[PDB]
Amino acid sequence: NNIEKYNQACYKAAEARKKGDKDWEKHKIPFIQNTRFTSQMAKDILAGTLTLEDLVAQGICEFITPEEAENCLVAFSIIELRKHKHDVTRRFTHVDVPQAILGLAALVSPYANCTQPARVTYETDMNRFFQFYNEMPLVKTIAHNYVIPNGLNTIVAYMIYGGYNQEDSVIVSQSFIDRGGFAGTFYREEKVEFVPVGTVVKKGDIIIGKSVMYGFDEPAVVDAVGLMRLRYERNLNIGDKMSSRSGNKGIAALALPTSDMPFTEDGLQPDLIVNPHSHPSRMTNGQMIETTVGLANALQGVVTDGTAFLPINVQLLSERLAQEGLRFNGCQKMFNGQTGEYFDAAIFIGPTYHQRLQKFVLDDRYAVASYGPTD
Amino acid sequence: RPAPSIMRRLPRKEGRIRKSLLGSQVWSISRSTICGNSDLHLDEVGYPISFARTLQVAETVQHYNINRLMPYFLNGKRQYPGCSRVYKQITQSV
Amino acid sequence: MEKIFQNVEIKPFLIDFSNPFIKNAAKRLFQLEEQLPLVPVNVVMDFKGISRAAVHGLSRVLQDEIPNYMLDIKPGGYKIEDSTDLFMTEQFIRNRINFIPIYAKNETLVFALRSLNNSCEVKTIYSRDLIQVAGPKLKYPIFNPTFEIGFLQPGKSLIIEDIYIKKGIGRKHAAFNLAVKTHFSHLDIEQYPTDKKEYMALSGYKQSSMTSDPRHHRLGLCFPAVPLPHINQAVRTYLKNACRIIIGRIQSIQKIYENFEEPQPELVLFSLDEEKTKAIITIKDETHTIGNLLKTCIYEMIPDISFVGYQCVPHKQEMVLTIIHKASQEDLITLLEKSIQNIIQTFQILEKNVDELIA
Amino acid sequence: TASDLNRSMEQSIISNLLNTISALRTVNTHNTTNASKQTERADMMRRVHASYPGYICVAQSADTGEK
Amino acid sequence: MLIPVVCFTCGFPIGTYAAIFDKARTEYIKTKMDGTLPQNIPLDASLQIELKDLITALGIPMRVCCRTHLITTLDYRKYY
Amino acid sequence: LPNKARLCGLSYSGPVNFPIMRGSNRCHTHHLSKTAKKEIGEDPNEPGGYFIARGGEWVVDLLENIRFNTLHIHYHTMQQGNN
Amino acid sequence: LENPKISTFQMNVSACAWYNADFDGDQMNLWVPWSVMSRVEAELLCSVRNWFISTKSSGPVNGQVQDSTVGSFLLTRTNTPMGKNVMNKLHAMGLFQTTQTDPPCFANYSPTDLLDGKSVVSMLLKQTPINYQRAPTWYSEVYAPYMHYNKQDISTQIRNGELIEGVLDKKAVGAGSSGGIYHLISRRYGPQQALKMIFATQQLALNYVRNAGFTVSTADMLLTPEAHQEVQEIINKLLLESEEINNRLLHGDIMPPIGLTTHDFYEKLQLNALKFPDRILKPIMNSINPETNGLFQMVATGAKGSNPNMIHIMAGIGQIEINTQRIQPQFSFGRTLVYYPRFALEAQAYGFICNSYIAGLTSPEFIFGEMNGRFDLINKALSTSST
Ligand SMILES: [Mg+2]
Ligand SMILES: [Zn+2]
Repeated sequence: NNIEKYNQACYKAAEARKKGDKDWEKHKIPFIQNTRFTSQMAKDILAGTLTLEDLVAQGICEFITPEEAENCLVAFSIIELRKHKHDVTRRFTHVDVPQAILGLAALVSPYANCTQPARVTYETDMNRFFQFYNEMPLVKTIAHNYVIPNGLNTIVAYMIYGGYNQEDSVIVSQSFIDRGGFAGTFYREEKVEFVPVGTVVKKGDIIIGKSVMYGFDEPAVVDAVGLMRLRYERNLNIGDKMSSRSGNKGIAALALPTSDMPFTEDGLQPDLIVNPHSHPSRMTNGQMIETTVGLANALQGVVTDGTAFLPINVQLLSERLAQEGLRFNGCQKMFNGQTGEYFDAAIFIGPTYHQRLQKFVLDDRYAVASYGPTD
Repeated sequence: RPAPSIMRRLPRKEGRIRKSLLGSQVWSISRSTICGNSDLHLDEVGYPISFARTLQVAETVQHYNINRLMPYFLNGKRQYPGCSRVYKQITQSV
Repeated sequence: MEKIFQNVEIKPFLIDFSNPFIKNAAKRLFQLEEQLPLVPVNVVMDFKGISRAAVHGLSRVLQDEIPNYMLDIKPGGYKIEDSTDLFMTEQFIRNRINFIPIYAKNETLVFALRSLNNSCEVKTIYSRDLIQVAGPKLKYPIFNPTFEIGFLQPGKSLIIEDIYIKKGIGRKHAAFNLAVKTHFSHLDIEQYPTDKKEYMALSGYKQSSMTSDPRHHRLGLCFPAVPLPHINQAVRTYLKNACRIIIGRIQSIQKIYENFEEPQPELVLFSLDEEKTKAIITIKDETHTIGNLLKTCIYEMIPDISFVGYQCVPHKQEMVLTIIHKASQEDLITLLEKSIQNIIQTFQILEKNVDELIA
Repeated sequence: TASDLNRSMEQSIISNLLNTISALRTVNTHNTTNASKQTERADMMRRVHASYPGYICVAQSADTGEK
Repeated sequence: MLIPVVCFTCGFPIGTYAAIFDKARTEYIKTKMDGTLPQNIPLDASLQIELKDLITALGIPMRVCCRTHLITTLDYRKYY
Repeated sequence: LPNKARLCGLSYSGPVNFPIMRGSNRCHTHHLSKTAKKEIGEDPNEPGGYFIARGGEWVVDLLENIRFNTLHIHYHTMQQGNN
Repeated sequence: LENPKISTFQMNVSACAWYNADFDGDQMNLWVPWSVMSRVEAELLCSVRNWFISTKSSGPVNGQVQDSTVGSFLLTRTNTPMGKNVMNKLHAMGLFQTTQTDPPCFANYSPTDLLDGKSVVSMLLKQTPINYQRAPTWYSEVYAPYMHYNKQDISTQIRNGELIEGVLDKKAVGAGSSGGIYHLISRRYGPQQALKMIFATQQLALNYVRNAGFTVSTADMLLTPEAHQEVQEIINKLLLESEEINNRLLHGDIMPPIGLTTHDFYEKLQLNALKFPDRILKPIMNSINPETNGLFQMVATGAKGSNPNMIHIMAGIGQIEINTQRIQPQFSFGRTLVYYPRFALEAQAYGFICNSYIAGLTSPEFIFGEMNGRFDLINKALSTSST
């Protein structure tokens, strides 16, 4: 800021008050606090010309530790710094980008500030999954410039369909599973401690390794002979757990053929059917905003940015939907795939990024029968 | 640390009394994830076929039982419903 | 006279080569400057004087439950060798090959994929790389040559020797799906303007779904692959075949019905109340197509029916149709037999109407 | 050159991309868990402290790590 | 690892046009960004270019799912 | 090479005139390139930073500790006895 | 489940009340008795029918939840946006085609006849005639000023098994609803009949929703610009009151009562000043349409959510309170966060959020919300551990 000039003019104005000038105000000057960051420099950073080291080299930036933080008054965003540009009551030492208060794991979720992870309550190649198909989210955050996204934009319908999606359950479509959605190979090798490579390793069989017994109960295949690698062709199974970027973990409770899934008057049908009762208490409004934005993004064939703390106006997004040709609220006319009758209410359906959590049903199921090893 | 004691086995949550006598590991039991199913009554549970094949129910052959139990015996382990073992009363062997 | 299938419209999805970028890419990647041998076809059909159940059942059959063909690798076809690429696993390639749409007339065709990469760069293997090892020579392609089967890292290879033509129904496996829904509406019922924001949260129809009984429908289905020279003939066969499938299933139910008075595992009819007669029909592996269709005909044939309904529980893999009526067992069967005949005539009329229009 | 050290060292050591990044960027307070005294009001520290903003991510882990 | 042979949601054969679409999209983005024409334009800016008309030219209908899977899907060849 | 240690189950420990964290200046992978890492047998996108031993990968997490040369005046008393 | 693909235990959602379970990855143990004595004991003694009435509280344990509650309300709803809530004979029959019960006789209804949801619910309830009269969760004095209530919906009355009027709601069919219809069915005909009636009513509700589709949209959480102006005016009024108290403190006009220090009295006074006027509900109800708003219907039927939830989503979060107190300064001697001066009088510095979840919180508001959430989670964990 220019407080030294502000103060100096302040003294001069007061002296004129003692005098008969009566124009003391002319000496007073407005206070000014403004960062030296410039729109041009921001462009250079994206172009790669200007780096942080160069920013620190000039007086634009400097590092502040939690100790030195106690000597700093920071404007939470450029909006606040501008709002108090001429305010002498509140002088800021630094200005920060509001996204800085989140890590990559949190920054993955779009429109995070529109949700509270607080109500999202969570407290209390070996074994590695390789998923064939991954796609960039329609509403990407900044985090996806540094991590390769995993998951798929799955058309999700927020509706009550037979009651198989209650209590955080999900109704997947069998065709979506068959086509390769969330499908991959599960790898597990004996490692320390033969058989032909590519051999069906059934339960209770002998696989000599350098470990003959095999009792996993799920057929495997000899991938290699650190040797004796077994690979499983793992698809999406009833009981597998999927979750949206904003928490919202759900278990696949039912799979339906393409003929039984609901469809819109335009032929669009969902991959997932999420129960609307998941939203109210958990308040993942970011999921709804992502769906609304993604509808327009898909229709226009663009990928927009949904990083948290960026300015958001839901009314304008709905108006964008209306311009694109859909309804203002984004709902469509849907038909019951089983009876072919239209729902009396429009159904909110659109893309929503989903990923499968690495906890598989077949891994933890178990059954035993009245005999076996004993202590 | 290397203190194997007769009396050290009794106390604590992992001791004899609390882990062995009060509570026990058991056979003929299954564990799995749960899911919703609107077509199952309140007092019903949907059981996978493979688990129904692993776990068994013991029936004592008798004059009233024989006809109903014959299909299970004939199916064996080839087609569900079937069976896994039979205990002969004369030979006292399974 | 009074064609149930009144108006049809066939509109293939074509590549617009006026666009410079599409034209440049196609001419460079595949030396392609014209429409592909096989193209998707969107068929919009209008039906009049037919129940919604029949039209939706036809749509369901065309989507799946209609026998279709796919390319599958026989066990042991995927040859595991030293040069085999690690990324191009058998599951991935199997999925890709399975879900390629094909239009095959002869099932005794076998294809092989022998691709080797010697260049330093990564090589992409397209569907044109598939070759016909066995079977009668193909006068016309059965699939487009533009699909990306995969890519081989430099110095790697991929050999698959037994790629035969499998048969099935889309319901059991998605690779056998035949039709893609594109439109479904009832021209009988009026509609609100749904841009007004007073009806924005409604379906748009002016009649509640629980009272409306539409009889004039427009149905739109898209078929993935169809030979460009013979679009019209292919649509005839597809539409005709679905009618045949529905007629066959209904005729099996009719066989069960007529075989009453003789022990039948499926049909279980017993008189209750001395005036009513229940009739439960359980058919394994039947779907909503026949259950919904069978409910509608009986309801139309017996307006004063005590009760009729069905339940295709997803975890039972069977269809149970329940019928209760005030009549003797013999009289009830005659009414039900008559109801079945009405569908068969309706779909027989529908089948002939196809030949009149699609031509 | 002594090789017996390697055994103890690797024993001490043992003692997708989002997962890899989160695991490495994680800051484990194990010394404090040892002082938890059987979780005797130990959770009190899992709270968000006013010093965290800008240094320690303030959003919840969401079961991505340990229970 | 590649654009799916068929749309995951419909089964519509978007895989027929996948390679042509990829090449055409690359050319289209290059033409639009020629105003600057570095070696590599920022990804954020690149993805904001509308591809609706480009996709329509190929023949894919105006289906939300098909276009979603066509544009969003990652190509394992580029990332490597 | 790091993959050989992983694939063969051998520890990546260096000669003691000690496990070497991958991506370290002590490891051979230092200053390597994406094309080379693929040729050697590594994933180009992996940032290293974890120890290879016992056939399984191990990564040491950051550990926080009380500051040093600072007087931490803890008012906490002893619960066992108010001594 | 003879389908080889299914590999999970499956139970009716209404059964989760017994086990306190949710389909979020929870696992359960199952063992089949194989000895005659054990089988007899299991079937005659440990049947879940016995656990219908809680031993702890003597009230019901099971009932309709989520989709079943909403569908019961919709089915029994007297008027729909299309018009009167009626269905033809075909759909009335189709409602009962999965209840696994002896279907009722429709021989007296022509195909063109129109039946209301109350009629079909009564048809189902004649198996277990009960008497019941109570106000539903739908009718709330909180909403009465700002919305129109149909006379036939405000009061629920079941007479000898016939639903004379009103809407079945969480108050009537909800899980754990003492005096609900299932409670009376169990008390008069046995716990086993109660479970069967729960299943049948759930099937009716789901079958109805099969046609009267139900959804929640993003536009259901959007305030009309006039409502946004009203909310901003209310927030500004609260801030003005807070600033008046701040001026009082500045001039030293704050006189604490006996027993409270000036600081505690000031904190209590500011906390009371910063509280939503209960008129904040007016702009919310003005913008939303009760007949077709999914979120509002879910909240009002008791199926899920609460009024504070809607207020936070649409109007504004308000004052964050931890241990019934504002954000005590902990960043530094006087500071609460790095973004505020040492001795700040503004309410924004002590945990007042003027934004709404739909509007999007700023960084400090987000930090305060997360502080509150972490507090809640910590309390839950410590409570269970101590118990
Ligand atoms: Mg749970
Ligand atoms: Zn599609």
